[PDB]
Amino acid sequence: VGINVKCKHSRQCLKPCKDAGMRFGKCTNGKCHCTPK
Repeated sequence: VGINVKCKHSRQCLKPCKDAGMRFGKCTNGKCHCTPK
């Protein structure tokens, strides 16, 4: 579930999550995490 991209805070993961077509986006486990609507 989600994508496989690095992150530095949290808001920087919303960019690739929203552009990938997912709804949620946050930095977790040192990586970008997204989930469906």
